[PDB]
Amino acid sequence: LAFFRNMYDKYRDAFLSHLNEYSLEEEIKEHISKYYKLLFDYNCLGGKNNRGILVILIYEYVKDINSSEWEKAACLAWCIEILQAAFLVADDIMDKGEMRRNKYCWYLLKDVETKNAVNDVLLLYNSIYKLIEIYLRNESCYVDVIATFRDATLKTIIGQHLDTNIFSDKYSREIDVNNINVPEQPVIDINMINFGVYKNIVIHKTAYYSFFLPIVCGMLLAGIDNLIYKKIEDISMLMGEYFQIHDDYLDIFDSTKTGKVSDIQNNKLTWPLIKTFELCSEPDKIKIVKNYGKNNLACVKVIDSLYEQYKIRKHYESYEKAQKAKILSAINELHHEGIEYVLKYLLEILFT
Amino acid sequence: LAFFRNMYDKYRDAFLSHLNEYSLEEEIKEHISKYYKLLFDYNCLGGKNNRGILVILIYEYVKDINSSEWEKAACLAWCIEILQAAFLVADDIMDKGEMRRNKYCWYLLKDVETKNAVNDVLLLYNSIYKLIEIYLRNESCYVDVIATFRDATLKTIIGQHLDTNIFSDKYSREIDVNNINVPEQPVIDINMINFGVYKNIVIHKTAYYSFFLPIVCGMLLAGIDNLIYKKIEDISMLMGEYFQIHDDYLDIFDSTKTGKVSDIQNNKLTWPLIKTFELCSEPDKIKIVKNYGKNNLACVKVIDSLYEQYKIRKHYESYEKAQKAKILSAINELHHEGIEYVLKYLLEILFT
Ligand SMILES: CCCCCCCCCCOc1cc(O)cc(COc2cc(Cl)c(S(N)(=O)=O)cc2C(=O)O)c1
Ligand SMILES: CCCCCCCCCCOc1cc(O)cc(COc2cc(Cl)c(S(N)(=O)=O)cc2C(=O)O)c1
Repeated sequence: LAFFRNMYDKYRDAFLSHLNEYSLEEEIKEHISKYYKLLFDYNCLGGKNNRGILVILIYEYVKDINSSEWEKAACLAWCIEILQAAFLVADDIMDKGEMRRNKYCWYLLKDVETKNAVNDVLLLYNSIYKLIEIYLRNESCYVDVIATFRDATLKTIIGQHLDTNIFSDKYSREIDVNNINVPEQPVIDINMINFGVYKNIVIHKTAYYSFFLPIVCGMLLAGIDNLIYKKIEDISMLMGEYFQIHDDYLDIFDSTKTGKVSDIQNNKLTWPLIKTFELCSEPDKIKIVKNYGKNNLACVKVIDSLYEQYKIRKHYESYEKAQKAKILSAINELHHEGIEYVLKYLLEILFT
Repeated sequence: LAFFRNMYDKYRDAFLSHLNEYSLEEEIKEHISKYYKLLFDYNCLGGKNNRGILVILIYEYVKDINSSEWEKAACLAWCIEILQAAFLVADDIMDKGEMRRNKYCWYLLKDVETKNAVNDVLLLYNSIYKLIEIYLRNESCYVDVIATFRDATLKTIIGQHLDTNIFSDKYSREIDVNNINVPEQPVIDINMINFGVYKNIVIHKTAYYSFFLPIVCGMLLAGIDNLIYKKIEDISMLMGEYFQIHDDYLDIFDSTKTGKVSDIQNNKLTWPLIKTFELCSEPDKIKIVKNYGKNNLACVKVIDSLYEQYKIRKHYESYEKAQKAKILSAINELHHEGIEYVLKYLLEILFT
């Protein structure tokens, strides 16, 4: 079952040995494999592996499975860990990040820098489909597996776009393709602070690839199309909202435990923000507008101090409990003991 | 035939309405479509469309074509034009470009910056595979087409990696995962200034997606695996070299015609550099090492002086004629009239 962590070496080396079939001077090949080995190890290891665990479990509890068929599923499982590694490198470039899984972000290393990092997220991304071909080309589900990766990816790209631009000038007129020189001054848009817009962003940014895709993958590989998928997809949207709100909470509340340091500085629409904005006073809205989305520690400190004043922790647990219950309620209306066993177990182990 | 200029709006709108049926608010939906309309139009238009045209021609000259079949072939043609959109957004980030196709580089605009640009190369790259599916799900060549796009993209990712790092320290060691502070100053490595290495870089960075892929897509659609594909691969390699070397020679010899600003400044391994290193005395080798790769006006003027002095235009004319001959010679060993003509057309229209 969770031996999964051991087959990592063979899926990474399967792809490295494909690179090594290229017509290149033997000296270049040694430099190529040395660089890309560190690219895969540095950025795929060190996670909780929840999304990969999720595939292996759904595969087993939809359900007698020989060792040849566990190889195909462990490949899907690592393909989703690779997929998150490629999201991490991109996010850390995009969000001017500093620390990830308690190491320097990949793009900050002066031996790689941005130029290499941008090129590396596309290598990692494409390595997924190569692994999928190498291990599943002859399955009946091959075309649908790669269509689920492609479509889940598209959705989280759109979700990443919204997360980055929800507050920007071009969403409050016309993109000026002649301005390379007046850098927009980031500012909140009070008209966008609400949960309708939050769920739109976070469903797309989190729920499809962290939950819909690993489940649907585990089920396409087992043999299932059926009207159960749409019920799985609704639970997914609930677990994605529930996971992202927890992630927003962690951003402001310990880097040693989370492994990261940024949402106020980066002018993001977050749960702590929409919470504060509905309960605070009219003076307090003016301070939020004035200080949100700057790099001043003084401006961040103002926003953090407001989050304590209004005790947003207490509100979080209120949300967490009510939502945990809404997910369990949604799992039980699914009518499938095996998959219901995986989702409940996952719901317990999501943050550990 | 070359009417495929007219079909752009429908393949672009095809992808845009895939996004437009996402579960998002109505106001959010229209912001997305306004931004991604400009994304496609800014970066797929304004080029010469040599790769797109090559697909349409090869398809027609391997053969009797109905309207439905043209709608598929012109999809593959814009897919490769979108592919080259993604390759620019990315090449211009990594090389800090200023002008691409007589406009500002996409990442340089203040409404997009680097954070949106990185996210946009993944959207453009992935939109290709949505388009191929919409129009080719039910064709027998469908899987062969998606795999050709994938293995081509992988090779140019590797070539672009070598092009970026052949002169850096890690290619002369190991990567310091502790260094985020001491930046690497760009320098020349004389062990890498040879045509063996350059052919490795250029073939991967250019030959596969610029030639092999658009030709293979044409043939696959036409129904042909066969040993002719191996012959197309070596032609492709001779034409990739030919085309990059011409590009190199234009970098020193006007943004009116080329549409872009920089190889000396940017420490690039180019054919002028390699040739000049063969012909020159070793006191001039020392000048090169001292002046190449410096963001300094005196320094590129010294390297320019050296290209003029060792008569680089005269040697480019020689190379160009001998290489053109060897490509025509390979073309004739094809033993297929329709492709031979297209490759003769292409070899004449390459710079126009
Ligand atoms: C294949 C990439 C194609 C281009 C994609 C560009 C957009 C990528 C967007 C990824 O978006 C994210 C948004 C977020 O709010 C957070 C994250 C990161 O979430 C994490 C979640 C988990 Cl469970 C874990 S883990 N592996 O330590 O257990 C890690 C991350 C993480 O950032 O490391 C990514
Ligand atoms: C799907 C992208 C995944 C990440 C890829 C990162 C690396 C992208 C590398 C693209 O590599 C190139 C290498 C080169 O030496 C040159 C180029 C561009 O060359 C051009 C040649 C021509 Cl004829 C033309 S055009 N369409 O304007 O008539 C354009 C390009 C081009 O710059 O667009 C791209």
